[PDB]
Amino acid sequence: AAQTNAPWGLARISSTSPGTSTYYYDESAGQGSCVYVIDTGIEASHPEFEGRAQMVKTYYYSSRDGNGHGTHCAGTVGSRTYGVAKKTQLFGVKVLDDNGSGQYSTIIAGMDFVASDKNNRNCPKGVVASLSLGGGYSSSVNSAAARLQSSGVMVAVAAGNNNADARNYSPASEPSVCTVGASDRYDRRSSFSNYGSVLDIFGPGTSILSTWIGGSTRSISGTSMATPHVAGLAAYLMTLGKTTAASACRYIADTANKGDLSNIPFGTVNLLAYNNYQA
Ligand SMILES: [Ca+2]
Repeated sequence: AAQTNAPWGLARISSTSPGTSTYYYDESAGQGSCVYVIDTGIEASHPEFEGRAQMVKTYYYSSRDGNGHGTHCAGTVGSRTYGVAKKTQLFGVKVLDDNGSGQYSTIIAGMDFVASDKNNRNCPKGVVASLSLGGGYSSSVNSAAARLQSSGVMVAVAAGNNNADARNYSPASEPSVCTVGASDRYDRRSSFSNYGSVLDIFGPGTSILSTWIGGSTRSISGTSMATPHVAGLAAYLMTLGKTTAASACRYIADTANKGDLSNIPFGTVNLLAYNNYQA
């Protein structure tokens, strides 16, 4: 299935080269998979979600996304126009307030929530969680991400936007989850993207068009934007069978475009998420 004039990041994920604008993907499109977006929430009413999104948890006075960030990330995972996995089910977990902030204790509670909550959902092809958030190193935050992964969820987390080694950030520094750096449309490491040994993969992160609150759309940049490309990719590959929650990060690394990114520091993987779809 070809989507013409797709956002550059979608086109990139199904291409052996930069500079194209059509996204190619198997029509199964993540059907039967689920992706949790642990963030500021998701505007489920957005026409782009087609009824496939819903809020399942909040730690605040509302489950509404009053920020937009969570809605944008969810759109990159699974919206009809802006999403990687256009038929996945999206579950919003609001651990961040409308200012985009959240206490680590609330974020941890949200991760443990997902590990249990998946047992209340129908996800026969598998379960993914996208965590476009982070802060300074915390063993407790890392451990929560590790538990979520251990429980049978493909956990994708943002490397961070500090142009620094991600070893000093959490959950980025957790070895057992999939830590995602950001690239731009010219295959350069995004200027803000963290790097380091803890990174597992890069995805499109600069100038990413997706859904926004109030039924709108906008382009923003961050490792927050790269992460949902990888989460959506995992969901897509899981419905194809190709991989499982426990092996998806390795599989994505195995099958990535290799050595094609510029300004990757010595010691950081040079791997760009790729669906290996042959139309
Ligand atoms: Ca790792």
